[PDB]
Amino acid sequence: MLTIGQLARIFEISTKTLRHYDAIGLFVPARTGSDNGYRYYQPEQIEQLSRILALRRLDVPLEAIDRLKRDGALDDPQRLRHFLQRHQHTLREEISARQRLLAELDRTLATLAHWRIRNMHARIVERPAFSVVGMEYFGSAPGDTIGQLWERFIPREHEIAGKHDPEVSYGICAQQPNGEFHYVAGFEVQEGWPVPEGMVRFQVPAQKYAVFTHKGTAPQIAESFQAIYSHLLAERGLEPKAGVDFEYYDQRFRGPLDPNSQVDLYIPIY
Amino acid sequence: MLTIGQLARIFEISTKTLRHYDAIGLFVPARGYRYYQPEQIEQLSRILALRRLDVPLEAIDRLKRDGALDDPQRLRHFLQRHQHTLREEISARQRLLAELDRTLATLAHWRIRNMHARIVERPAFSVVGMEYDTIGQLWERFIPREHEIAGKHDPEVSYGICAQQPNGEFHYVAGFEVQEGWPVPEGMVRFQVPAQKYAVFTHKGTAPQIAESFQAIYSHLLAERGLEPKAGVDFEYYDQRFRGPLDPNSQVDLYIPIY
Amino acid sequence: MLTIGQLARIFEISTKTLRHYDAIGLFVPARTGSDNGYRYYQPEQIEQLSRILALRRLDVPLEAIDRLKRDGALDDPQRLRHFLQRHQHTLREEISARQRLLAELDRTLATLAHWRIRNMHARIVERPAFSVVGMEYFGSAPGDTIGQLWERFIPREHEIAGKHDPEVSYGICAQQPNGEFHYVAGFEVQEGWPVPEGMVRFQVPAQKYAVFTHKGTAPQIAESFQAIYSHLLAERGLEPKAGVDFEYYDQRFRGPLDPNSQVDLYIPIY
Amino acid sequence: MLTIGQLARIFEISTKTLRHYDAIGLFVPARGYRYYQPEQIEQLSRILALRRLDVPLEAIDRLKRDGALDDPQRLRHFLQRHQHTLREEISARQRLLAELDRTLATLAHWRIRNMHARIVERPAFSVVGMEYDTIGQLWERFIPREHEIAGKHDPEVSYGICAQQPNGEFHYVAGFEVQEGWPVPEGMVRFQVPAQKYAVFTHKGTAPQIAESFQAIYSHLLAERGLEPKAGVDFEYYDQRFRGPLDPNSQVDLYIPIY
Repeated sequence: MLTIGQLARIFEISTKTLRHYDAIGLFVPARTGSDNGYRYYQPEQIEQLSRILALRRLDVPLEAIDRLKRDGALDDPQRLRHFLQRHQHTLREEISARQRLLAELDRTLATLAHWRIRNMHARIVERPAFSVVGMEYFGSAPGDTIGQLWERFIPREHEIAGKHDPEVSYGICAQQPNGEFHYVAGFEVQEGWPVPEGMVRFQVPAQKYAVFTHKGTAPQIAESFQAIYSHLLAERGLEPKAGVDFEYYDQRFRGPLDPNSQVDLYIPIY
Repeated sequence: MLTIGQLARIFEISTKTLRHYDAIGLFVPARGYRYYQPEQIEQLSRILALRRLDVPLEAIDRLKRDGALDDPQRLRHFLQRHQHTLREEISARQRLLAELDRTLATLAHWRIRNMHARIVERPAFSVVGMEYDTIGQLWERFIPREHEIAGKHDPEVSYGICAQQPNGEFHYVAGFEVQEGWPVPEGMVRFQVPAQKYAVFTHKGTAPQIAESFQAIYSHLLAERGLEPKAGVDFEYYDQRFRGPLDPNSQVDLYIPIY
Repeated sequence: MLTIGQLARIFEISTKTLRHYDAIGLFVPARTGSDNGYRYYQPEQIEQLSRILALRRLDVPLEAIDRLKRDGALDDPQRLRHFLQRHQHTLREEISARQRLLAELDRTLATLAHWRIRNMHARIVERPAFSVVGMEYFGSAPGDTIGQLWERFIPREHEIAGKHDPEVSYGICAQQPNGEFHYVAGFEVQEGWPVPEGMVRFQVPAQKYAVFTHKGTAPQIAESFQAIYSHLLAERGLEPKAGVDFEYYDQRFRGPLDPNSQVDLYIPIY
Repeated sequence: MLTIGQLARIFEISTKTLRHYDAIGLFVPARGYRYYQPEQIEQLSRILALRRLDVPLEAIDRLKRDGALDDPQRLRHFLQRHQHTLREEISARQRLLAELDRTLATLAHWRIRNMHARIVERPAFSVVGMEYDTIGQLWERFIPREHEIAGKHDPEVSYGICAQQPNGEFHYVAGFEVQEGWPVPEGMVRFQVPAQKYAVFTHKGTAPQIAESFQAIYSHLLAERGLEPKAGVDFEYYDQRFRGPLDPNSQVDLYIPIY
């Protein structure tokens, strides 16, 4: 024979959560304090109660519990199991609707993408050869990428002297003679200044450009490269010249992972 | 130029779902006839896959020319602020489902524990039915043939008879206890069940589960009551409390021979 | 004390599946028939075995089982639970990879769609008014659609007399004066023949058409209607005229749900 | 005009993954020097999302100009012949997971059943520690302060003390059994545990589970051994067998006062 205190100890509840139940008539003790309040619980009530405080863990309304125990389904192992299979069935169908509504979210996650990437503004721009000074990337260097280079660069943003435009930053995509991906983040510089250490100097040659205004993120760049080289050029009517392409970050760029930013894409054309 | 029905013929839209939006301001013909325009329809296709996830008619109404009615950039992270919401709305269910899958744990024992053994003596008797890879079909085929057996003693009571052949081999017979001397239909057979004293356990539930009660009976249930299992002719016993091999709310008396 | 027969009875196995185990040394009886083969099992072996024939239900190799019981993890409730949580963890991560590879299947399920629907051939066609005879649909009739009308029509395909072309079938999309969706499946007929019962007669007026060659299914039609009215017209450079549009089924149509079929889409233009 | 590296710079492709395809025939420059072309790249983008689901290099090789290398119609039903395959490859796991979730059922009882009570008498003793919404943090804060307590009798043994206040209220103290007379650090307190005869149950597992053993002990475990529960000072007992409040492979002696 047990008390409200040790019962709350083995169920980890407030002793008034039981008084909460005691007054409801939901979990009444097997004995009354008919005078000075000696309230005593029987050790069989433990599982009669343990089922309640595991049905509550299913968000079953505490009032929905009591109506089961008035019809008797709460002290019946057969009737309780039936209800619990129904509530089980409703849960997985709540999952089913939502599992089928995210297959429907990733199917519009490629329909949002293909509206901009088609409805994309472009203009033709020609430029003479210029000089970009900064640090470089290697498509084979273990443990590095575009987010990593622009991470360790921007602290050294001030070092470049002779900047041609402080608000304009370049991300160049050329190669080594082995076709390796030679990336350089840097600034257009006036031609007569010291190259810092350990920074490099890349000469972008004179090229004719198709300038596409990206709207999105830096990981959204590689796939917008695809549409341009794969299909958007022949659409627009122009031809890919082999040379040096680069992204063009501007005042209108407000973060690598901010989708409301923009990036200009300079691809060589004829 | 598109007319009010022509805005409806494109897809599965009612003629009033538009004037539904007119008084609101969610979408209005540009200019008592009313007019319609070319990419005024992208304004309505995005809404669809948004209403195909039940965005409120008022949620959109701000979401319109606040931005982004038109910016396809804010609605890409927005949509993953809703792939976020939904996939956690799912994950919530999983632990609920998982913890139910484990609340379904204690179910077996509150039943098995509350499974008492009644001791029953049955004089020898004879049952005719079908004899034997799966005992499931053995019932599937026999239940329609069930009115070919004459002289039934109680037609509601079928017997799932498991004989203990000495090899041992599985002998199983499903039939009805019948007065002797009646004829046996071809493809049926008359099994004679010897007189035995049984331990009778009422199993509550489902035909593939009853193996559970069997292991419970033979591991510890018989021991707890002092009874000694006896190799012989056990049988499953069915009556009005049997409502299918898959209904968790039906009862099957298991008849276990003892000494 | 039990035997191989009743043990197989309570586990629903072949009696040689136990002999299979008996020879392996995996489930040896607690006693030998040291002479005439009296093989006897103890009732405690039931759960010692019940764990095996529930681990087999997890496709755990029967040889992987035995090596657990040589190291002792099979008769230990603590060590078995640890292994079972690891195998649990691997299962959900098998789910995780595949649950994440179908969000990746429904994301390309809109990228496959937007290649054709952009790379879509079209030509301009002008036609005088003709007559189509068949049965009609109603966008408000309870329990009906395009699959249902073409279902109950094709059996009555022979009844139409005066056919202009037996291989060509039309699916018309006009209204009632209330903007309701008035669909008619039918055939182009020579103008002087009896209208069957209960079939109707729709006069398609003289119109200028943008003819788009659908590739897909009948449910793939409504969304190809979208791209045309929504964006593909201004792309192509022409204007939507209000009137009567229809699908055009041909020799090159090989089934409503056969994706390798084609359908010509006639939309009124200027 | 695109060069061999230029076919690689577009995406995350090695300079040899192409010549990988050259000898095969899966993709070859039209005419070490070799040449490249404009929608020869769609021929390679579809492959990606096909290799992003690991289609065999030889499966594709037929799938190419057999059809459909180019027909975007066969590869839409094909892809759902693989949404089919994968979503059943998942569903298979679920029943395995679900039936494991229910194989995890019988786990509790094979443990609880095999939980014996040792009867232990402890002369009165004193423990100093921290006193008390959640007893989880009560340990989280105290474990670093654990070397401020001087005069420890055994430093590996911590005590989770639950006093039975008459109201009743939750009194809980987490500390170390210490020789009396040493000083008590501020924000700690010295609890005196009376002399009691205990029933000691070794619990195998995890701090949020131990409520399980508590209900098992107080519902039927104490009865089965004739012992009478006694309101008093119970305490959880930790030692080298305790490896965290979430590790299912650690042991916690529960100390239950009896008559």
